[PDB]
Amino acid sequence: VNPTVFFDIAVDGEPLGRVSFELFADKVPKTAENFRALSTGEKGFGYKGSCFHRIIPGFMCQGGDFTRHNGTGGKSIYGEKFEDENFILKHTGPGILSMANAGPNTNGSQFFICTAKTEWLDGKHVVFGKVKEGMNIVEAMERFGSRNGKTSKKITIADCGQL
Repeated sequence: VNPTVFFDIAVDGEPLGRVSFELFADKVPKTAENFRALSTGEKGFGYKGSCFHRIIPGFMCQGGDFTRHNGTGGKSIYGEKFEDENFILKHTGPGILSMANAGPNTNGSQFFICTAKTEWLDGKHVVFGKVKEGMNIVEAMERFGSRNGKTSKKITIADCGQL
């Protein structure tokens, strides 16, 4: 009964594969709903066509800036920002989905998928989902990243929605 959403990933326009996510609406319903709605586009804006602007192998993939495509933008379905809902869930290993932010209570649309255990983020970033299928596609995404985060090819969300 937790929702599952998918991203279809492309590399320089060429399909790579699909990664689906379980969203923990039972624990962080407000945060889960923001990501779900941005994935379906039902409010008139969202993730479809946006890029992953920062990929650091052995750490994480960051995306969700659909307004400036570079980490400075994005917005939530609740307004420009919203609060840290809770910190019940921890960054326990690869596949964790967690909100990017710029201080307390500044969640927007940007998120990251962890590709490592990142315990130092506990209590500072809201964990709200996990990769359910296609972790191999995330691992293939990593290979286009670099130490400073710049990607060698353009990694986009070609399609997305709810399963």
